[PDB]
Amino acid sequence: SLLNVPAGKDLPEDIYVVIEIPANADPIKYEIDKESGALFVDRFMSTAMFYPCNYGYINHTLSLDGDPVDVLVPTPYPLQPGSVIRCRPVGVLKMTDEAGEDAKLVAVPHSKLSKEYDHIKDVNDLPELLKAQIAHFFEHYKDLEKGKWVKVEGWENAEAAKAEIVASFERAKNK
Amino acid sequence: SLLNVPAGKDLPEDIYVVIEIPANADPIKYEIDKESGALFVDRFMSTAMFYPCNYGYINHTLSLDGDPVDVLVPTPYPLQPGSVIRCRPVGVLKMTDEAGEDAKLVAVPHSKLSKEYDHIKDVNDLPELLKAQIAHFFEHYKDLEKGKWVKVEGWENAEAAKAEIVASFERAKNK
Amino acid sequence: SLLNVPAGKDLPEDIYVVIEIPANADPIKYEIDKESGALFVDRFMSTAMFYPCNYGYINHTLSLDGDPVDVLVPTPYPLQPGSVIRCRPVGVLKMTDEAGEDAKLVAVPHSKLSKEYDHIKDVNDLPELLKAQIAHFFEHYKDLEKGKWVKVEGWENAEAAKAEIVASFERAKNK
Amino acid sequence: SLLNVPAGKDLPEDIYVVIEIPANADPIKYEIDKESGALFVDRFMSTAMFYPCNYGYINHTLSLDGDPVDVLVPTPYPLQPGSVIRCRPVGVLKMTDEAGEDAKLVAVPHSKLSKEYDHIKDVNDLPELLKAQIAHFFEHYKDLEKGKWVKVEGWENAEAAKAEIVASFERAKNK
Amino acid sequence: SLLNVPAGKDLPEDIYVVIEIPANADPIKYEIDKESGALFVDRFMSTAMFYPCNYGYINHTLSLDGDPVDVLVPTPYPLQPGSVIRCRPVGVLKMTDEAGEDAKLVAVPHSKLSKEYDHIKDVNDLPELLKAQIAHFFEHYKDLEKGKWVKVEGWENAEAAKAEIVASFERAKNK
Amino acid sequence: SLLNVPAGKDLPEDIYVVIEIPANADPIKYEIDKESGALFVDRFMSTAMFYPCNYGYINHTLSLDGDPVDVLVPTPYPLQPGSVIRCRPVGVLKMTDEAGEDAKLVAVPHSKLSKEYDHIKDVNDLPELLKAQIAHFFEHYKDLEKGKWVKVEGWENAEAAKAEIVASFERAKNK
Ligand SMILES: [Mn+2]
Ligand SMILES: [Mn+2]
Ligand SMILES: [Mn+2]
Ligand SMILES: [Mn+2]
Ligand SMILES: [Mn+2]
Ligand SMILES: [Mn+2]
Repeated sequence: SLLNVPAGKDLPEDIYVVIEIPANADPIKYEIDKESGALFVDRFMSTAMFYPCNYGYINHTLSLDGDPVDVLVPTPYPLQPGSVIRCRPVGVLKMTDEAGEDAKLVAVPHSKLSKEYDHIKDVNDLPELLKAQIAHFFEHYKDLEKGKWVKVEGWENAEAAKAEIVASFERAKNK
Repeated sequence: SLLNVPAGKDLPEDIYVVIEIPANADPIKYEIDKESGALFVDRFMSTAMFYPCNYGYINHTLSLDGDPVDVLVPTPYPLQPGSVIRCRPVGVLKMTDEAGEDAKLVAVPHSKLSKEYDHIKDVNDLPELLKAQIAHFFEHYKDLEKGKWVKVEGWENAEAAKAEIVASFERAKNK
Repeated sequence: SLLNVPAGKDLPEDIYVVIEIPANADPIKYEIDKESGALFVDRFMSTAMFYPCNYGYINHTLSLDGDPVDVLVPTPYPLQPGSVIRCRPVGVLKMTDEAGEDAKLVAVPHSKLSKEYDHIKDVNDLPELLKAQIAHFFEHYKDLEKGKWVKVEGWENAEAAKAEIVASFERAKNK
Repeated sequence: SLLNVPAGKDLPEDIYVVIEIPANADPIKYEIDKESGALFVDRFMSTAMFYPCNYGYINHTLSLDGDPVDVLVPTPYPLQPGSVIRCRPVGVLKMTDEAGEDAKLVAVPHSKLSKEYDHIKDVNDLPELLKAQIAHFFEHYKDLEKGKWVKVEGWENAEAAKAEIVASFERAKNK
Repeated sequence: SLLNVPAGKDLPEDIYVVIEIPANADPIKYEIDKESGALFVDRFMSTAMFYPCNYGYINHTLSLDGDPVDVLVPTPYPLQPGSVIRCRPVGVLKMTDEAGEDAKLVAVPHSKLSKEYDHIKDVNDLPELLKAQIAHFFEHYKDLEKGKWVKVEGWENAEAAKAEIVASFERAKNK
Repeated sequence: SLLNVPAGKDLPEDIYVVIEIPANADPIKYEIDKESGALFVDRFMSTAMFYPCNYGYINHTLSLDGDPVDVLVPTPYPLQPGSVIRCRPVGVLKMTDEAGEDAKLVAVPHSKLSKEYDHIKDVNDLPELLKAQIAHFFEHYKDLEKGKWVKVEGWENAEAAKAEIVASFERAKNK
């Protein structure tokens, strides 16, 4: 099952991302329950906003917040929830929320699944319009959620992203 | 997996519902196969009707028909098949089909996932239009199915629903 | 055509609303071109937000901004662009944008098309969750649009809405 | 515009059908307003049923009910509302509703738009499953509509359908 | 209506394109009937292919085939059929079909509707993957259509495209 | 889970097919990872083509290519990825790709799930239009994939299909 999915083929540049929320989907936040591997509704968002890119996580990783690293994956057509994608990390969006540092990496479909994101290698390569849409999403999606706040610092490059993969991976391996 | 999902956090007012059929979906009846945890097509409905609310079941329960209690869950946007929702039972639709009493509870998204169904506490609280649409669905969806009939008695309140949760839960626990 | 659609059957409580943008649709802003009656793309929104309710206008009206009164219409299922709906005004969201007062009334499907919004008669009747979602939409949809700003004052009642219908209607009739 | 669309190229076997409601669409009944050519919402259906085939009418025809002949058009993929289709009548579903005889012909995409319905030439040719689904739809869609009833007589053949085209066409031509 | 839509604001670099077929839509070919302004089904495609970009035409133009120039418009989200888009021509795909030269220009959303295609100025700017997908579509969509053939020559630049706009525009103006 | 799904109830005429790719879905190729049971993205197709029928495989089978037999299943409405369908084999499309014989059987929904494909018993029974669409799909979907080729031989009957089920089933059982 989905709890036995590797972290990636060659960390940290060839990783697997488990999708929990597809791109352009109704405002429903899903999460895989680490206990059973089941997709669970987390909450219905009250805001009239949608995820700009597919959202998921890298399994067998533990970032600073408590949970696996959170990955946003732009794709040509929306992926299915529970499906796994083979990506390459290209950047990270630093933000501090309740949980404290809660970074969101941005990873693009690996070269073997599609030749379309091969020119994107680092955060300056992603379109400017897509960086501001994600940034704006994260600054406002929990605006109608009392007890939820988020300081969206800024963007960070591919090895800032790749360092968070090893660290989070190593942090989980050591119990 | 989905066969290890609890019945709920605090039975019978805080239960988990495994969704098998989303709201407003094409007429395809799905069911989780209790043997593997796989979603299986049960039948294509011949009628030009669709489920009015998300439909699923409470795991580790055995009602009178043979199967887990059947739950209908109204939500803002359709959920995914195989996903689990955290609900609060509010009523039950009594009906006798081939299998005999085959009640369908109506449960709404728990307070922690959305603040929108907090005013709904019992069956008089659900909109009148939605009770008649469900009722009408259940009276006519297997009309073009030879060997299928259904007497849709009436509606019952939240502790009529909550009694069917304990009873069905207890009935399954005792082998 | 759509340029010959009446303002309503009995102004201001029985009005027609021409839909330009459906509920829960991709972020594309459409507008009927007053010159030909054609639906024209106005802009692609850069934000990851969607209209919370169907959006359109009352024809043969001129509000303060230059254009017909802007109406938001909640419905059970999204309407088509270019289609006309028979509504009853119930409230207004006051906001000042570039254009100055740019109010947005909220009107619900008339009793003859559906019995579901009959209990809603004024702005206190609309669900609290839907008022804050619209309010929040209007406060942030043009956030990634340089040269666009919006002060979302507050909500106003059904005869505040009904006064803006007559005034805007009278303002257009007098050349 | 849509009020200037011919009845057909060669009545009654080569006719045009103006689509008002697509196949497999949410329960919203649309109608072209004969006065402006605008698509207008007629009502939101309360029942959890959807049109089984595209529904529309033949322009410049007047059947017994008051309105143009009503045509159901099965197609591979749902058509757009306001679009016109080139069909060939193959049968008719006799029913008496409030309005009295309110027949619904069934017409299939003409040979020039697709080679797929060429074997269907009369009502015995249409699949049995699709005749019963339409029949069942018409017997129950206005079940939750007080003041609406419908006796669905039976099915009739292609020249029963073709006679209703000429008669309705002639009945409209003579003022 | 749609038969009164200008050719563009400033030919040939600021043109209007009437959309007939949206991006990523079921295989149904639509066309505006020059006689009424109605969208008409032209044919159901038998192939399992879909338009890669929105397809439409520039009104008040006559290319070599008989019809207005044919334009493909890439956009972030699919547009509606019958809607008009404000574009800027960037290239052309030369092909000879039954009709002889039947070029297809590629035009992108004007700067005023979205800042996203501002870097694209000529055919070398469009992604390589999208040129080959369109090219491949046009080489194979009428493969299961007996009596239909197409030699897809190659791609041509923005002033090759802009010359076809003036020529086609001038060719229509002179009766 | 999905790795424990039987091959069928009564091989080879009553088999189970695990769906990986639904009908009429965006061009994303999915595959169940035999190691975890997770749906994995295989590749984004570059071509503007979509699967004509639901695609999946028969578990606990090994054809000549290395993988389980590949099955195409026509259905009234698209199925979900990861769901299992109960079918009856009716034919096979012989083709040699990189992997060598890579046959694709065509199986239709079993009589117990729907009465609609009961007349289809062998490959001459399937509509001609659907055989050519599948055939055409398989001849061109990897056209923009360098290192991918496919000779689509022809069609074969129900016991040619049924022999490939036993053989592939027996070939997997013997380690
Ligand atoms: Mn986090
Ligand atoms: Mn039951
Ligand atoms: Mn305004
Ligand atoms: Mn009628
Ligand atoms: Mn042409
Ligand atoms: Mn194979």
